[PDB]
Amino acid sequence: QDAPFGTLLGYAPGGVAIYSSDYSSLDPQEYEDDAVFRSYIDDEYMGHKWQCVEFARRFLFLNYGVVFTDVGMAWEIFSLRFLREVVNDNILPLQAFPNGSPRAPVAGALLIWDKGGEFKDTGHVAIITQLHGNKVRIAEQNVIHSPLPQGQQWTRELEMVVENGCYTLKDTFDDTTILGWMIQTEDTEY
Repeated sequence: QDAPFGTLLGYAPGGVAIYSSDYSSLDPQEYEDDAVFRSYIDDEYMGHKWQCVEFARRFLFLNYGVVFTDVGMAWEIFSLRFLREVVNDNILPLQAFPNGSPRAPVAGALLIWDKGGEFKDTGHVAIITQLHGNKVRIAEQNVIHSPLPQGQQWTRELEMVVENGCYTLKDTFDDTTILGWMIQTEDTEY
């Protein structure tokens, strides 16, 4: 059963908390405007409590010391080309790999959905946490709002088809569109 807004549901790898995002009983006006809904970790802005972008930015901050910049819609992350190291403001390259790419997803990668279906007009972002032969595990906010089983540090598992040198992820929802994954690397592909 779904938990009240802000409830701790579990942790992603590295001890990164996953919180419930059900804001159905909150005033939309208030939810959008009030500063109590802004998540920070030591003066660093992580995002809007407790949306998908906030979790992805906080996961990268806590486990890699980097963040991506302030997008209005999650699907816009797929068009970013850098990450910022918070300790010194240095810029690191970030590349996009469309679903079905011969460049395999990797743990830590951002996984982005375009707008559509379950993800309406915002799209979605999750973090890939584990790679297996026929699936990946991911962690995210704004999808699962019920506590995770003890010891489970992922929210969903997605089927991964590996054929003819390409990797294709299939969503657990039927009406969505996965754009692809992002990896911290320079563009070294034609």
